[PDB]
Amino acid sequence: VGACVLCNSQTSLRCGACIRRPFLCCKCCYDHVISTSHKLVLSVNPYVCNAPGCDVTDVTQLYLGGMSYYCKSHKPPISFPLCANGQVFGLYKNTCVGSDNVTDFNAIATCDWTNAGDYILANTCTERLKLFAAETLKATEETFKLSYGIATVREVLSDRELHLSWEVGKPRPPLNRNYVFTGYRVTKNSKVQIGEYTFEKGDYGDAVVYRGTTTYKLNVGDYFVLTSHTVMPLSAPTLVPQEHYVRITGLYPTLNISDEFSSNVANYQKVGMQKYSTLQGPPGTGKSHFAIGLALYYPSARIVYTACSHAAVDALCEKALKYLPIDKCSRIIPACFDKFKVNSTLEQYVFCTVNALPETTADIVVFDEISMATNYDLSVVNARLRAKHYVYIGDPAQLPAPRTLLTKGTLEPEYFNSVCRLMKTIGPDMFLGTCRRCPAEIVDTVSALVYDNKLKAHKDKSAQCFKMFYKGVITHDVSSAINRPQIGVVREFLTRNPAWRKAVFISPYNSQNAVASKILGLPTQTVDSSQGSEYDYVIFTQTTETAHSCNVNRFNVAITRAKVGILCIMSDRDLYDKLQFTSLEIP
Amino acid sequence: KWDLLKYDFTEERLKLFDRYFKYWDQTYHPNCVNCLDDRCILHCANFNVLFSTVFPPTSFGPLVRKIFVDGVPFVVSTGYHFRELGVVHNQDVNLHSSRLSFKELLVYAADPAMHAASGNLLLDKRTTCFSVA
Amino acid sequence: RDAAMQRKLEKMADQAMTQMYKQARSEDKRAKVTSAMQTMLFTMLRKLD
Ligand SMILES: [Zn+2]
Ligand SMILES: [Zn+2]
Ligand SMILES: [Zn+2]
Ligand SMILES: [Zn+2]
Repeated sequence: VGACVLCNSQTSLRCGACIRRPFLCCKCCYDHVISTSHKLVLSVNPYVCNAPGCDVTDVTQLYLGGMSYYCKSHKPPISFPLCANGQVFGLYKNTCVGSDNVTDFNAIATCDWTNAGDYILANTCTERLKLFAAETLKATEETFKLSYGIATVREVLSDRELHLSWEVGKPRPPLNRNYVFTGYRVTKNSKVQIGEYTFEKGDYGDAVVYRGTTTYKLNVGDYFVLTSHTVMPLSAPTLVPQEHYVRITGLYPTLNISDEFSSNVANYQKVGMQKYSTLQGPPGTGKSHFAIGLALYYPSARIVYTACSHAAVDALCEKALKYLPIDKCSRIIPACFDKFKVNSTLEQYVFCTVNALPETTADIVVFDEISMATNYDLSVVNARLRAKHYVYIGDPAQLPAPRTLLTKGTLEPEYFNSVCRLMKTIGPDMFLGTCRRCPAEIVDTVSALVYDNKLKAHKDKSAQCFKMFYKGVITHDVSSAINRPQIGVVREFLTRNPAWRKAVFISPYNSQNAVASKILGLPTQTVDSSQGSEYDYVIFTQTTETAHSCNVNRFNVAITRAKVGILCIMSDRDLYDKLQFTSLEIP
Repeated sequence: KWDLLKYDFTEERLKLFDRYFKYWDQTYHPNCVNCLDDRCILHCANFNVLFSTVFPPTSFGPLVRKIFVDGVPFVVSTGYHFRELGVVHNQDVNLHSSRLSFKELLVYAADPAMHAASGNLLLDKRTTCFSVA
Repeated sequence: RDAAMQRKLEKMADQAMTQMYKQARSEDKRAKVTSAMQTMLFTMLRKLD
């Protein structure tokens, strides 16, 4: 019973033919009604042929016959044409100013969410339209995922490899990154849960690696149910207008400019000079260092950090223990990291994932890894904070949020959401070119890649990265990556220098990494499971020449994790024939 | 001194009856629930209105118990214990419920279990009627 | 007949708008009551355990 999501006039109708039952002013409702077969309409009641037996729904053919909307079979003498006059008959039957930007709305009122233009528009409409677009989007993606397998756990092997079986004809789970199931432990008569656990692919056979939060254990019979949820209506905009102040309005600069903070201190002034700060970040290049430097920079404000999951907040809480003393910090866990006080926004510093963050209001929160951010969550934040400052961290050039229904076609990182969209309009306000991680080997060349050399050759020349010319004997059986000759070439290319016996194996699919750790003896890491993480000698196999392996940004954020040295066995040629590591052969 | 918790009281009732009105000539069945066509309810509601001036006037009235609205402790009146009609127990009772609708919401806000279970004890010296809360 | 039935259509439209407003207000106050009810209930509750 509120403003029509298309005309802002206040009304009381709901297109029960869309999934989100919005409000449509009589005019705009009329438009969308005709515009497809969005034919049911929900005001106070079901607009149906409530005429018994009859049930025909569309309004046009519906007929107010006395106190009940009728068809023709039952329609009384005096009756009434509801859908007519170009204006539906509904409450406030006058004050429906109507609108024209409805076509877009209608296609959105119906889209698949699959190809580009879908998301092109989803991220390019107006505010309220994109609000509701995203709402519907998540409705689609979720209800898509409901009829799949329950993981009845047996062979609880090792501390990683629950092995798992299933309910036979029902499981359809992929395994890398994080795929959350909630474990139910078989208890007397009902079912009590165990925690959320995400699972990897995992080396060797059915030994499926797992991971989640919750300090519980697992039991034989602990059946995991594929998680289920219901999206919630947003409200506050994705992005509230920016205002660059005439002061550090509310904040008080700093009495000490720490070296690790000083280069970022340069920024730490003008951040109080505007409501919120937009930043491009070279991967991990003192990102958490930037934030903590601003924290000790403004030691007065309730400074909140939020990211995707506890995994981007991993290094964050690390940097907290680094320089944010355990006093003025709160660490929060849902039902992972709670090193500080569980649940206290009443805190100088408050560390969280957007999901574990409820509504709040303070001064500054960091809003990070925006290459994985959505205007959905870009609203969820404003729909949870009114703090004096936000700050916007990440180059859209890094990765996507895993658009799992973005099928045919891709997306421009800008379109990953309106910040990313505007971050490709306005670029950075501030920046972390300080490659506090990689030597010049990676930095110079991978800056020539797409940053366009904007990464100063940071430290020195390690060079111990090997672009080894591979051809590509890569396999994927059912959904598991395996590549026996690249398995064995990353193997032997380690062998003719044995002492490298230290590195974790990294793969686009930790199934390729799985069977590698099944032939290597080396640990596992996704190319995805990357930021924060970084080993001295890190190996990666270009494996399958897919976009999930060979782009700029995927192995870009997985390429600045090279603190000293990388190996890469390239079935792929461009970055071989473009990027300038040490060129190496093929045992 | 009947211990404060004993609400049941039956074999007492029946024992008094068998020591005094033994040679009576139609069965007696304390809890009137077990009675048949009302007239047996009269012929046992008397004997209760008598045997009930011997038991103590605290263990008369509702019988509360603690439940859980989605993991949240409540106290609700699951029965009753009149002065005649013996003991009477609810029949559709249900612990551990998540979200409760309008109906039961209502029927909970009008039970004195919740009200007096959380109030200052009282003692009045102006009446004789046994105060409570 | 035009200037006949049309009167009926109009008056009946209007009475429909009336009753519909009424239904709406009814349900809305139902929402308010449910709210106040549960909140009194819980403010009573957390003083006893
Ligand atoms: Zn619709
Ligand atoms: Zn409208
Ligand atoms: Zn009909
Ligand atoms: Zn009887």
